Amino acid sequence: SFRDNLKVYIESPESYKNVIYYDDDVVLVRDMFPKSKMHLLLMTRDPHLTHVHPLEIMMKHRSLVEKLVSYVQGDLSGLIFDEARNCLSQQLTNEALANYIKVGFHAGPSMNNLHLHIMTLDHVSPSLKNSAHYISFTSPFFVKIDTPTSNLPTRGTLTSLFQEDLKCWRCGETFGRHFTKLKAHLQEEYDDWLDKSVSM
Amino acid sequence: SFRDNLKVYIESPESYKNVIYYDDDVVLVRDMFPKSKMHLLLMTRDPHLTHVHPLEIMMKHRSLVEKLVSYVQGDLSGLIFDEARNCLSQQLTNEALANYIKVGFHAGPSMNNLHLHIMTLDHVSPSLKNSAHYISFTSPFFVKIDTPTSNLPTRGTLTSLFQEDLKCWRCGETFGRHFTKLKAHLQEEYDDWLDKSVSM
DNA sequence: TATTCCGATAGTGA
DNA sequence: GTCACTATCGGAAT
Ligand SMILES: Nc1ncnc2c1ncn2[C@@H]1O[C@H](COP(=O)(O)O)[C@@H](O)[C@H]1O
Ligand SMILES: Nc1ncnc2c1ncn2[C@@H]1O[C@H](COP(=O)(O)O)[C@@H](O)[C@H]1O
Ligand SMILES: [Zn+2]
Ligand SMILES: [Zn+2]
Repeated sequence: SFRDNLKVYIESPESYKNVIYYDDDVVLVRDMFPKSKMHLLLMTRDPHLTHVHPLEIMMKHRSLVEKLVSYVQGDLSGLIFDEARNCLSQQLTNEALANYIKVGFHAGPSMNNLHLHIMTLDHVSPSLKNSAHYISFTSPFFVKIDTPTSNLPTRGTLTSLFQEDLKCWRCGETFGRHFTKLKAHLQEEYDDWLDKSVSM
Repeated sequence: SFRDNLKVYIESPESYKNVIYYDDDVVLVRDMFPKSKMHLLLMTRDPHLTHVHPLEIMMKHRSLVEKLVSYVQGDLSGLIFDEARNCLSQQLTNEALANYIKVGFHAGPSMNNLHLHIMTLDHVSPSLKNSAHYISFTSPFFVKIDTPTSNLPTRGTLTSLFQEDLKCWRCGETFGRHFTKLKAHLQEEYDDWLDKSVSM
């Protein structure tokens, strides 16, 4: 099944150059179809937990959540900042980058092996090809890792979000269902953010 | 306006080689985007009648209707059969062709100058590019020239027809909204008809 | 709400 | 229910 395509990274991280970190517990791998300039996946290698649904993870596996957050803010932090600098610009400080990075689960994953998204906010990428892509990362469908449990969406209830009009995450401008126009606007927004950030 | 594009044929038939007949009253011209192997347009040159709606023509201009039918079945008959033989096969008799030709108006024309369609039944043509094309010629939207007045459709009421599933005019097989599949089938139907027609 | 291919659908400009 | 261009939307296979 295509839904098992990510399992090779937790079973054999030794075989993939795009696995930029691995140990006995987790694997950090570049997303093969990045939806932002930087887009990484942090996966548990635990044979049970990998097949637990992300909402269940958030709800009842707080130890794992804390452990993943600890990797991101600790031992993997330098690595992620370098990836970000390489994908965006060397001129961006850790401070600026930290405010331009989001971390979370999809409420309804396509791939069956639990994977935490770690990505920049730009959504400027050739692999961002349709409205559903964009909305899945910029709506409640993207469940940020620090979402309080009481504020989690219910499994299977977010279907309707994908039919809504497109809105820029940064400035709020709307684009109806004109994905191509959103795309061009996202590029401008990035150029703007970049210019303002280095110039700080 | 694009809707006046046919007026050049009745104003200056002398300037167009695809005007295969003209006199003071009418012009017979090849359709620039034929929706069947043979597709011709018979147009009145009368400055008033040209802008009368075809349903009004059918209803209240029986003299013009009779005159057009007289052209088709008389002075233009040999010409039309030669056009058909050239577009289909030299091996087809007038008798076979007469049963493979339809003559009528669109109930809701796009072009403003009254034009009677004269075309073969095949609907095998590169210019047949969408479902609306096919449906407009194979449903009550196509108002055959011998339709009794009491059986005419009402002006502006047939919009819903274009949303219906596709059905082969010859054998009845349905194709949902799969136009490409209908197209391939129409090709087969023609090959079948041709084979059966010349074979006797 | 995996990707990719293909085709149907929809708005536009002329 | 002009044509032609572009882009969105929709299923199917993988
Ligand atoms: N073979 C692959 N290698 C790496 N990442 C992939 C592969 N196939 C799909 N992906 C990514 O995996 C992610 C699936 O996330 P989700 O929608 O939460 O299941 C998407 O961001 C895809 O771009
Ligand atoms: N410039 C043109 N010359 C000849 N026929 C044309 C031209 N433009 C459009 N047509 C045809 O005119 C017909 C219009 O028919 P209707 O839909 O009844 O208005 C269609 O069959 C078109 O293919
Ligand atoms: Zn914006
Ligand atoms: Zn058939």
